[PDB]
Amino acid sequence: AHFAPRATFVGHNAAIESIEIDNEHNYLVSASRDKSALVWKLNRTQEQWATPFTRLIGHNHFVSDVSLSRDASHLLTSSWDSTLRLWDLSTRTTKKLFLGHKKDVLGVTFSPCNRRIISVGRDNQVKIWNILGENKAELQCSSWVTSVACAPMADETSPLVIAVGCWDGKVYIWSIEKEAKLIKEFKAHDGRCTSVDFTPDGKWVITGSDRKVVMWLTENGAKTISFTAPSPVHAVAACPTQAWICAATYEGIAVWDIGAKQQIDLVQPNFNAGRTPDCTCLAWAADGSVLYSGYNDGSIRAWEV
Amino acid sequence: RIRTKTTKRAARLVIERFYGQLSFDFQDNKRVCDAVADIPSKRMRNKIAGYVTHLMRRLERGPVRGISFKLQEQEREKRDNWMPTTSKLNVPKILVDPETKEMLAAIGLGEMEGVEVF
RNA sequence: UGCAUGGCCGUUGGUGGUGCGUGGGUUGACCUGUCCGUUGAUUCAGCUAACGAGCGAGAUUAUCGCCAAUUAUUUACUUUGCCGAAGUCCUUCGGUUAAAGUUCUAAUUGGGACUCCCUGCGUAGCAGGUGGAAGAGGGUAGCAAUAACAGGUCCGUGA
Repeated sequence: AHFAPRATFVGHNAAIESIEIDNEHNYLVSASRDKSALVWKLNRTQEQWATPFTRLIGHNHFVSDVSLSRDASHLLTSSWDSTLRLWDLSTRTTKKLFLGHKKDVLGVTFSPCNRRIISVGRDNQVKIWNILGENKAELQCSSWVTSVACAPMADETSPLVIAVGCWDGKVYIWSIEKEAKLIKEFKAHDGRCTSVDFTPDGKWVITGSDRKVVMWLTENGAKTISFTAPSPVHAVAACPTQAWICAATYEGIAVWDIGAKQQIDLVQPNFNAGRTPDCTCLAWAADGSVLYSGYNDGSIRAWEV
Repeated sequence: RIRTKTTKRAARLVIERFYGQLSFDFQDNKRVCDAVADIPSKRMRNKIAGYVTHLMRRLERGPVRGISFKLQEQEREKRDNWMPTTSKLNVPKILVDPETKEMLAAIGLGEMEGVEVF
């Protein structure tokens, strides 16, 4: 069902590229184009939802992507600067930078179990670092790489699956174990492949330039279903708990119910010859309570079902 | 602060070839025009990308003069080719003015079965 | 002897200008190309017996301003620790191949600003505003077309 405006809150002057939330609740971090990445903390008390907790001043360009420990201690973040930065959560202060990656770095994730840092950008390689900070594996691809995501859980032994979405069109999926052998490679999108996320269970995967959100299979490949968005969508992210999938267009956020197989809702809040704000990222909380979305003027808006 | 003939004539030639890339945002397209075209300086690409962005939010609108970007060339061909069912040239009574009926006498083709005057 | 000359320089004028290939107009000098808005600008936009290549303008070079990587314990400093002098319970000085560095200092490689963003006005662009170290060529210089002045210098020269 549809959901009302809970709270806008702002502390961030340029746009927001990405956004992520630490485990359970409290503490979300909005990576910002300003080159400064905040962390908040959530009161959820009437008028103010959150207030800002730290600022991470260190990079010399926009901060692309931001990724978090299971503890919510030792978060990592990357920029076009061509480096990454581990930042102690409590005292800020960079712990160690990363050096090796040539061009602007667009995508970061951890594993589930704090094992392998997965940086990626426009040198056409997914680097796999150690948590120590030294380069283990150097996987390869045709074009630039916008986005990555990691399969949940796996209990250590299971291969930890890495979906990737490219600038040319293609969508790579990889195993790890040790050597990292790609399960499948496919021409997932017609032109540009913007953003990639997993289904929580991880049978399926999500990618989608040509106004088409397409789910695919984790093993081996080929499509389950193809939807059609109204106008071209920048970020995609499935709900944790319930069977939803959601997609940040210009016109709103297109809320597919996956079984019923249709857009139930489209939520933009109200505000000649101007663009007016796009939404460039989504973030479901870990409970599936609340939906945060980061915006192009420099704001974040919360909605709760 | 006008854009010169070289940076315009580049920026149109970029959108010719690579409309499959690019966006409304500047900071993306700046980083494209390094890879797409070898450019000597930094200031050049910021002014090229600055017009490449300008043309994108003109293109979100009716088709710009003196530019052709391959997706619309495909789309024009479909929009061109098809032609609606029926001639659309049959009234079929066909009204005709009083003097123009007297012309159709003089040719030698009155009693045509096409109606007269008013 | 600069009114015999070379080079170099000032100036007309650092203004926005200058003129080729093929085509057309004219007997011809010659013209067209090189023409209703915009820009510091023959700057762009578009008209159109012209279409296409130039040179100058722009780009580029140099520096000033803001960034963080890369180095520096005998050519710059800082913090902490030692040993001094005063204060005389914690404050200030001076010294130190002694441990960690880089905010000041020094200088290389890159990042950064584009009318991108919003609102008015009129596609080219213009005015204001937010943010921003910096906003409208970011500031200041350097370089600077063709065509000439009987301007200057035979007291610069083994011109």
